Amino acid sequence: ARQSVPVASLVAEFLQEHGVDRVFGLQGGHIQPIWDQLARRGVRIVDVRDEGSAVHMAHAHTELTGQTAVAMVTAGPGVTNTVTAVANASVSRIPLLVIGGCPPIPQSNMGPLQDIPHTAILEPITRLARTLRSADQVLREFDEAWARASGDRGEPGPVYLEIPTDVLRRDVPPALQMREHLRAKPKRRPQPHPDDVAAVADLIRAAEKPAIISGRGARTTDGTDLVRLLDASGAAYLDTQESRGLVPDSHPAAVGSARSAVMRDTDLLITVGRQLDYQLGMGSPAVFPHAKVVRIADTASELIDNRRGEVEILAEPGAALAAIADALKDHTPDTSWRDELKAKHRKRAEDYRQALHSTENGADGHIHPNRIFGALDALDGDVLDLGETIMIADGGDLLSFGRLGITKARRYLDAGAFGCLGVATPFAIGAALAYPDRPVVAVTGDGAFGITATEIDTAVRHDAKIVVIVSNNRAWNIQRYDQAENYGLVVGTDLADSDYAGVARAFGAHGERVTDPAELEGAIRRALANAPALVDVVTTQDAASPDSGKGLGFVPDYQALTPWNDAEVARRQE
Amino acid sequence: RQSVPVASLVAEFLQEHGVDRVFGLQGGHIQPIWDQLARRGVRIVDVRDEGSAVHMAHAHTELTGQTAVAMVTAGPGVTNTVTAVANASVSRIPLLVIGGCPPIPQSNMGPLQDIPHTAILEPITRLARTLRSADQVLREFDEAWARASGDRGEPGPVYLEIPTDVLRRDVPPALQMREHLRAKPKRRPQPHPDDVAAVADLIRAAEKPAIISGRGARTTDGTDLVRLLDASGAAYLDTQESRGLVPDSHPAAVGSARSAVMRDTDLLITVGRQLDYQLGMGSPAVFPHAKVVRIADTASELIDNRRGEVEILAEPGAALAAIADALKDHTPDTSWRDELKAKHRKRAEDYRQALHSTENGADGHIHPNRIFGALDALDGDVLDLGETIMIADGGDLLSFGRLGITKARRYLDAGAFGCLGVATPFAIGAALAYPDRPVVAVTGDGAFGITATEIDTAVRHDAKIVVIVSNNRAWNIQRYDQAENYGLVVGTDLADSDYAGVARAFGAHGERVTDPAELEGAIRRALANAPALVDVVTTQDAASPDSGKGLGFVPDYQALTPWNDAEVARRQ
Amino acid sequence: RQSVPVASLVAEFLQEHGVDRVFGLQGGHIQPIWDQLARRGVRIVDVRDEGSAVHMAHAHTELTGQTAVAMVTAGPGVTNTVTAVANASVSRIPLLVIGGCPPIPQSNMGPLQDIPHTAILEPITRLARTLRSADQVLREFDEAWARASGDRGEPGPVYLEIPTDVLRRDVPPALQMREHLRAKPKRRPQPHPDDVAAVADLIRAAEKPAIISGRGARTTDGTDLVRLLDASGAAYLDTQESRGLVPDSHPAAVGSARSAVMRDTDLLITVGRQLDYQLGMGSPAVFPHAKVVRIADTASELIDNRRGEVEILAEPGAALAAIADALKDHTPDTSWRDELKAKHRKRAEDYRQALHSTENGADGHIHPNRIFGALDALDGDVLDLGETIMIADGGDLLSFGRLGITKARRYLDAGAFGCLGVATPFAIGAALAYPDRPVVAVTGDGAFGITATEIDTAVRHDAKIVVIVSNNRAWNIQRYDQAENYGLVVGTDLADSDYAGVARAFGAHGERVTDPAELEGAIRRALANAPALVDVVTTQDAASPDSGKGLGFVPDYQALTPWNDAEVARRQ
Ligand SMILES: CC(C)(O)C(=O)SCCNC(=O)CCNC(=O)[C@H](O)C(C)(C)COP(=O)(O)OP(=O)(O)OC[C@H]1O[C@@H](n2cnc3c(N)ncnc32)[C@H](O)[C@@H]1OP(=O)(O)O
Ligand SMILES: CC(C)(O)C(=O)SCCNC(=O)CCNC(=O)[C@H](O)C(C)(C)COP(=O)(O)OP(=O)(O)OC[C@H]1O[C@@H](n2cnc3c(N)ncnc32)[C@H](O)[C@@H]1OP(=O)(O)O
Ligand SMILES: CC(C)(O)C(=O)SCCNC(=O)CCNC(=O)[C@H](O)C(C)(C)COP(=O)(O)OP(=O)(O)OC[C@H]1O[C@@H](n2cnc3c(N)ncnc32)[C@H](O)[C@@H]1OP(=O)(O)O
Ligand SMILES: Cc1ncc(Cc2csc(CCOP(=O)(O)OP(=O)(O)O)c2C)c(N)n1
Ligand SMILES: Cc1ncc(Cc2csc(CCOP(=O)(O)OP(=O)(O)O)c2C)c(N)n1
Ligand SMILES: Cc1ncc(Cc2csc(CCOP(=O)(O)OP(=O)(O)O)c2C)c(N)n1
Ligand SMILES: [Mg+2]
Ligand SMILES: [Mg+2]
Ligand SMILES: [Mg+2]
Ligand SMILES: [Mg+2]
Ligand SMILES: [Mg+2]
Repeated sequence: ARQSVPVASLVAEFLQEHGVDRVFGLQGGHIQPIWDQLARRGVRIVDVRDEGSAVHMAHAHTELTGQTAVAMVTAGPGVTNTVTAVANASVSRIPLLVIGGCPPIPQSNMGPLQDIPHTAILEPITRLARTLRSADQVLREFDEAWARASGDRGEPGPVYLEIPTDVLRRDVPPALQMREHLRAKPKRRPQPHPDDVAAVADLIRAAEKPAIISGRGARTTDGTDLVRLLDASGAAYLDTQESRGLVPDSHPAAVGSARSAVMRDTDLLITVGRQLDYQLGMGSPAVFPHAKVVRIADTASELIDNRRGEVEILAEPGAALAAIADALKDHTPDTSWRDELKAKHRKRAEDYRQALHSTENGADGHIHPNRIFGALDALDGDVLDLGETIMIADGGDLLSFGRLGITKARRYLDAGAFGCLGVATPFAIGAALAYPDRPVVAVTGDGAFGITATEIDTAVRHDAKIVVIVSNNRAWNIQRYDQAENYGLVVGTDLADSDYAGVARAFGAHGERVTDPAELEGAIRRALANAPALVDVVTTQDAASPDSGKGLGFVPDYQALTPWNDAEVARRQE
Repeated sequence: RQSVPVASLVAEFLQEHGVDRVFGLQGGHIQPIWDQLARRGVRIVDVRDEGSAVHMAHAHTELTGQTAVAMVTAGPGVTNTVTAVANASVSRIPLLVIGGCPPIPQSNMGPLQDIPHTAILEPITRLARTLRSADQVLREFDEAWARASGDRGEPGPVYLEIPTDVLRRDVPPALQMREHLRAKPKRRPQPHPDDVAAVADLIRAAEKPAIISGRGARTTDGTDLVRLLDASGAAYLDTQESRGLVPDSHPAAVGSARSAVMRDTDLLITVGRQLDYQLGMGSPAVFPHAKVVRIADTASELIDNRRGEVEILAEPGAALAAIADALKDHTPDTSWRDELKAKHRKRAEDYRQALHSTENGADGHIHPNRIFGALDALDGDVLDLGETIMIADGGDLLSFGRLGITKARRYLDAGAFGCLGVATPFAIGAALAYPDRPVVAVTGDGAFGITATEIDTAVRHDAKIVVIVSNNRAWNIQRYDQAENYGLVVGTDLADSDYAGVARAFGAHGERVTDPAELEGAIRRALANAPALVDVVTTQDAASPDSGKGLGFVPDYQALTPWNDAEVARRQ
Repeated sequence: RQSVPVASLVAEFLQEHGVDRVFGLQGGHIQPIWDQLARRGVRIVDVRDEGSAVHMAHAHTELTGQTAVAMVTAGPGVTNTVTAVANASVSRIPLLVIGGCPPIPQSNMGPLQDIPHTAILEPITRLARTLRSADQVLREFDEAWARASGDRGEPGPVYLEIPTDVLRRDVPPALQMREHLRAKPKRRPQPHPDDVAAVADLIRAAEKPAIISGRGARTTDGTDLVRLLDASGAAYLDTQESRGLVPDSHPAAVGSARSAVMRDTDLLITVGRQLDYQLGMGSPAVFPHAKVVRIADTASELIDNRRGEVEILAEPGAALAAIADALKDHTPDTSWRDELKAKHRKRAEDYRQALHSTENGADGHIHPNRIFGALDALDGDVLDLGETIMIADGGDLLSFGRLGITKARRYLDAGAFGCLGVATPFAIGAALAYPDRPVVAVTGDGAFGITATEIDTAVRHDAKIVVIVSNNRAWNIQRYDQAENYGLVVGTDLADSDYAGVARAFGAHGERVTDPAELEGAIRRALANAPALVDVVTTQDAASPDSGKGLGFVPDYQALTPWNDAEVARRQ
């Protein structure tokens, strides 16, 4: 038998009933009424140093667990501190709820403390951004916003709700507190149409070099239906930064070191929960010169962008993949192309991984960042199980080296399609609190690190067992290198030889500096035994990542990378 | 003139408009402009977080009156500015943010960092545009610069972004017009004599006139304001945004009598000041006896919440001088002002003296007021507070700072927006603007963690700042609201962090203080070795004035409980 | 493929996507596209007011299921569409508006008609963009077309504009991709069997199940809906947007029992229908006994106001069929449905009979119900109402129309938006879509004055419409609220205008009727001579159902007084 209670109590209850067991945030007066109620219900409060980091932690939680996560921030600068992290979640299509404080209704437009247009600022990068002015309707609005965060009436992504403090304190009569709005809801499961399933299976049977490229929507599955389709199709398989870990490394389809060869030669590109954005050359005929196109997703955000499918399936991707696998029951696939790529991939990836253990110092006498990945690979099955480890990468050159150097991980997170520097520490904290049994390892550039370094404090106060490894090359180095190479003028891209280990120790974390690459395995072993911990690696400026070599820093007219841009320029003059 | 890329013409526009430094953080989308600024000899002050670059621009413009410039790359570079842009918008500070953005051919296709920057910033800018016509970029820059001053709006931040393909396009020489490149003077609208006369009539009829200053008054040197105070007999209050205009010894300057002035004035004259929550919305509940007059060069300081019986829209100096002239032959009645001044002398002097001996709290740690006591004791020894730029930031620390900082050439703080983390970026902007003297920033530990890594910026660019941290291991004004009013403290504690160690890790001088008697020495050594941080282990057992008045509770009608109580009584 | 201008490629995209007509009003900014459509043989239906062109597109898409297209020039051409765009957005109707806009070089310089079209339309469109990259225009068109269907949003209007310099730019052939030119099928997401089973379980447990249809059900042919009604024993209500799916004689069809069904159902099943104000917000105050199930192909008809114990997101036909199949072996309990059906037969038959003899009001003029009586009497004589598209518009006239129009192949009206003036533009779109039969639009005089000049469009394009005007010299539902509830009638009277004369002035057949016995003859002659208008001099002494229920008062919680009273009781 419900009673009359304040909006603030109902909001705390809505969240807990929807399966929220933690709220990331930073306290202010505008949200204290909710903050208090969450604590009294036993919801864990993870309080941070910068509200942006709380939204990064929510992001990591939802991406890893599939549970929509929640950040709570006060009016004015509390909300404006979230915009980068909200934009990043919007770009990556991650369900999350930001609850903001805002001034009481009587003072609207009168210059109360922190009256800025939060909803107008956030509308462009949210699925919903509202001020809730009717106490009796707050539960309803919460439940509808939660559904919109999952993608209802839009596509998956962040939502924003704010409740004027006078409304937070208003009582709601029990008759208006409806169980259907309080209760957790299951995810939607739209199913494929059998005609579209049949049509894709026909394209696969007629293709000689089918390739699957996965993304976000595939990563919401466990990968088993994806594997069933790979087996039934003979397709080669590429993942992206947002879809690592779905297919065993030894699978005959898994050809991660043959990215260019797959895109150049596939006659049937099958996207699974994946945008054809700049990360896949806009799906341009310039980059996929032979490919017919099929798109499978539970959101048209991964069906209609840049290329249209000969067939497009809007359905739960696991169901779609299983249905197509079933339709290929009596198909004997032609695997010769996939198998030739897999034979070459085995050698290229094994040679690359082996060479990580002995990469030479640069001309400045400092460690090559590849040695960090070499050291991690050497510790695998000794003091950590990389196969159970959540790996995070962030920075410029460091991030690009990380994409090749991180091959075994239960899960991978990074700067995202948005190129959001500073996610490493907040992501590692969200990851470690989600999965408390194993250290989380975040490898970051020094530039990226300076943005969220003070969250080391959060890791210590909340006991998040993270290991942060900093590639300390005294520079925004991928940028420094573009300046030097293409302008003959390096200016405002140098940083200093800062003591990041000392910063970590100043906030009560374990910290150590490494200048000798032979010390790396030991330093990372000690960091793992004493997490939360930072290893500050003095790295070379004389090292170009693959992203560096390919003009990422230059921003060409048509494509993110020079080679792809050159192919696009040729395509325009046919 | 020759044919040159948009990127060159932008660098030239800035330098010709008097820009000698740009704050920012490099990315590929803005490198073409970045390069051209460096080749022209414009100083690039590169930061650790783009938000801090916009804070630095803000401090430069507020102190110098010269519109300042931040430059950031596409996507997260622009989104990292939103708090600092909002803070400048709230404070009405002219500044230009130049963002990178993707090339035109890739619009809406998911290129790297294609988010709607202009839609995000439109609500908190005077202008937010994407510049797609190479030949018109110069024009757009000049018009945006005028709008940052308040043209077609009110003073505040503007945002311009140039797709990278447009940055690289040549402009023919005939389209590069001198009138858009050249620096422009500020506007100087003059008062109408009938409005001046009508204000002088109101002053002659008033027994207890009071002047409250703000942003617009602070754009003057104070001399015209002092002339009107002399001619009117008015009491004088400033606000956080208008400190240092009137000598402390002036018979009108009654800074410890804020409540008595608002309760009893029969003529409130606002000078370039909003009647926002900082002045009780100008409500009759807070000014129960006051007729109202408003003077400003922007209706943002004329129409908000209370209307003037007279409103003057003019350059405020000219308006103040004209009213002073019109009070030729008036003998002002100063008895109320003088009675407040006598009480003020006692109250302010006893308060400042007590700063040198404030007891430790019950937890055995330093009362933050001892930091202001130590700074007062060093005045005329190792620093001239009268020439010093002082910055305050935090919760309880900020409220204590408002009373403890009484001599400063200039004062900056969290602003009407309550923007925590401004201390370090403001101190850097201030120090590079005025390189002759250390700048002193006093901050809460909570606020400091937001922008602490900008200590690195201060060291790399040799900004002579001294940061003093009130390290009370807490968001303490919030922790205190929780404990007092909910009996539940949760998620407002921090730790006993080594902020001296953080500062030393970034190559700054650093010292920790636990004994209040060590403060003078530590501050002396910090001043001699700037950039420097003093980490003061402070008490949680200390309630600021803001704490005692319910700032943390957020009442229905007013920011503070006493004002809210008065508003509830007015409403029935 | 060859190199061709953007303007040609746009014309080709439209024709390939199945567009055989474009509604609009010519201007210089869109002439390049206008010309190319005509050269390709796409019919141009030019109108008197751009709003009407978008109304015509709306009616075309709602009736045919083919996305329709309006094209308007820059500035006032685009701003004239805003009501019709809002109406399509509220009703969730796919349509494309193509606006002109100024060339890129002149952006922000005050060129002719540079207003922010995309900012004005963003809040009421699924997409609103300015297309600045010639090679990407085709792609943008195809993606916008998909978003109009509901992709990345929900069904509704999209807006695209192309600066005139871009319209004139060539696209190389390699960039003209077949996949963007070609027509696309509608999406067909399928139900999950566990959700289908869980709905069938709820139906088996229910004693008084009721199905209420809307937009999404009306995109089907009704056969799957009738299968579920047969298998479930459910009562059936439609709404204005879902008429004609279930034969009137079906044992479930209880259209005169709306209140009894909502009061007593223990299982409300919405089929492609919002629980907006038209269904009492789905409030427990209006459905006090109902569990809720929601079925739709868009969460716009699943999450609003009430959540389902089950929600099915799927093509509604497939969902209905699957649930019918799952009710294999169920014997439904029809006693409640049958008791409503027996009462419905009497009430609806007595009501329809009474339409032929309704008395004149106290002012001696025709009761508008006689118009529906006359149409009923001509059925099977000079027109087949069962094949006729019927349109209603106005205040009291619209409410009388909801009861008086019982046979129509299809029905359109003012919509949930209450958009007065749709009658004539809807009738024109309907008539050009279905050229074999006259379309009959019944309208208030108030509503008609908004779009009356589109009679000219009907004549110039030979749309066989018959417009019947309820000429009560008033905005009468409003005049009646004023008189009853304020004792002051002011600014709601119109005059005894000659609407027949207006119609004849634009070359249409026209007749005025003052004697109710003349209605059958006048409507016969109008049908034989379409396009035609019948101007009926109607009473002000006639309260519609909407009038009696306080629609005009706007209560706090619900659109109607009785529902509002029930909501107030629920709230205490
Ligand atoms: C513009 C600026 C600088 O101001 C910014 O803001 S940048 C923002 C921060 N940076 C980012 O967010 C990065 C954005 N860029 C990208 O995400 C990528 O450049 C891309 C998605 C556009 C392209 O990535 P790739 O498709 O090239 O994928 P990678 O995983 O990086 O693969 C690189 C190469 O290594 C190869 N490879 C991968 N795993 C390997 C393995 N295990 N062993 C050996 N080789 C391996 C791979 O095949 C490929 O070689 P190739 O076939 O093209 O020759
Ligand atoms: C809501 C939350 C907590 O989540 C937030 O986000 S808060 C954001 C962070 N904080 C802020 O941004 C501050 C916001 N508040 C304010 O700016 C102020 O509370 C106020 C402007 C609204 C009110 O300030 P006052 O008018 O009280 O001004 P102060 O300079 O603080 O003076 C306080 C008292 O000390 C007095 N005083 C000033 N200088 C003195 C002196 N030198 N010696 C002695 N007394 C002195 C002054 O007269 C007054 O006493 P009284 O007259 O009312 O009795
Ligand atoms: C693009 C499209 C078609 O789709 C649209 O939407 S157009 C929208 C509807 N039309 C408009 O709103 C008109 C917009 N255009 C204009 O306003 C004008 O074209 C203009 C302002 C841009 C240019 O006007 P002018 O400066 O040429 O001024 P007018 O008063 O029209 O003068 C025309 C000529 O007559 C002359 N003139 C004026 N008064 C006269 C007099 N009394 N006797 C003799 N000659 C006279 C005048 O000097 C001038 O000749 P000249 O010196 O250029 O040779
Ligand atoms: C918030 C923001 N501002 C700028 C940029 C632009 C950028 C992308 S990569 C990069 C250099 C990163 O340096 P780091 O030290 O982390 O890595 P390394 O190259 O190994 O030295 C910058 C400045 C982005 N994406 N985000
Ligand atoms: C970005 C932002 N997030 C939250 C808040 C809300 C707030 C206002 S005051 C306060 C406490 C500040 O603690 P600090 O340690 O600096 O000061 P002290 O009381 O002396 O211990 C908070 C959290 C604001 N204004 N801005
Ligand atoms: C564009 C617009 N402006 C006002 C209104 C408000 C309204 C709703 S009903 C009504 C009266 C309609 O008078 P009409 O003469 O057509 O009907 P009748 O009652 O039979 O005499 C008005 C003015 C609406 N909905 N739309
Ligand atoms: Mg930030
Ligand atoms: Mg939005
Ligand atoms: Mg670096
Ligand atoms: Mg503190
Ligand atoms: Mg009427």
